[PDB]
Amino acid sequence: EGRAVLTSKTVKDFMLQKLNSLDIKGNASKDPAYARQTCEAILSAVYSNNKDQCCKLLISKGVSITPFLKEIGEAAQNAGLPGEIKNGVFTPGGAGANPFVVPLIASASIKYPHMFINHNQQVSFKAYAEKIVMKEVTPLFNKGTMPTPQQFQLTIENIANKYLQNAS
Repeated sequence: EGRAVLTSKTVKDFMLQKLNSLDIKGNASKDPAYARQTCEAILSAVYSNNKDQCCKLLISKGVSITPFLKEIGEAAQNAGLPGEIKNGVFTPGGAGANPFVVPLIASASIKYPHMFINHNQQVSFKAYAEKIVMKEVTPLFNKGTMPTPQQFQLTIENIANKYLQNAS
């Protein structure tokens, strides 16, 4: 939106405008690498968010997310983003912190010092930021055989949620 208050989703709003004006697909249209590197890394973001979200509470139980990472690596293998594997475990190739949210959040970290001041706010900012791109990134998952962010996130979350509970 546009206003001298931008409250109720401020960055989220500017992040939303960026999200739309970032034209994740538009870049995928001009950049056949962008379309492919940010098509697997988006779901690799959920993959990592899964290892971030699941491991977050898991580091509290003293569990082992590696076996869970093995599961998101499945989705990360079946989704089309492979490239790493170890003791009976696999890791997705382009697995980072969301190539769409990185600069999206980088701009908002540069733009919104106030909202990004807290060490956990810019980290949480990218969490709902990888959720909006799913409205812009989903179309890159239309060409080929890629899973949707929500279909893949749930299947991933399903392993985060599986390791999430575990007696607790």
